[PDB]
Amino acid sequence: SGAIYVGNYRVVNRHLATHNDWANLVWEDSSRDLLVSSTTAQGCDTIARCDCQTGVYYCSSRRKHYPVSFSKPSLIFVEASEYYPARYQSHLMLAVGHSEPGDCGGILRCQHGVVGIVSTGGNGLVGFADVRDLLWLDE
Ligand SMILES: NC(=O)[C@H]1CCCN(C(=O)[C@@H]2CCNc3[nH]ncc32)C1
Ligand SMILES: [Zn+2]
Repeated sequence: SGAIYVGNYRVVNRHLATHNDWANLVWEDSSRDLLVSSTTAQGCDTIARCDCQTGVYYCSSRRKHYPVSFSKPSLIFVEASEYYPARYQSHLMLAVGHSEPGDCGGILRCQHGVVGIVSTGGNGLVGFADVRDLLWLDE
């Protein structure tokens, strides 16, 4: 679990969105595994606006942060799960690292701010849904 709170928005993995998230829906994209809902309380996370390929992510299944090198956002094949059929997930970045189901939502950060959130795992890889292209999150 985990979310990004920036301005009047809450960013979460679409497969983990709640009833309240869907009742206050702003934007969702099944191909990216992202959903943004509106909030009443103001958020203070900073979104990175960059092309960094190194950062640190929080891994809840180890209660640790790990430094990683990660790929640029791209369409990557993701195995079928109970939430989606087998498909290409877009705007996904992979790194070598630990990620098990409950790790989704863990933030990936570089020196400039929030880069994205954990969205996939398995086979010793961790995939992060990028949020750096969502320029409207700040306006
Ligand atoms: N974005 C998606 O389609 C994800 C939907 C939930 C299931 N997915 C996974 O990869 C999980 C997530 C955490 N890591 C992990 N390690 N082994 C399996 C898994 C795919
Ligand atoms: Zn950066």
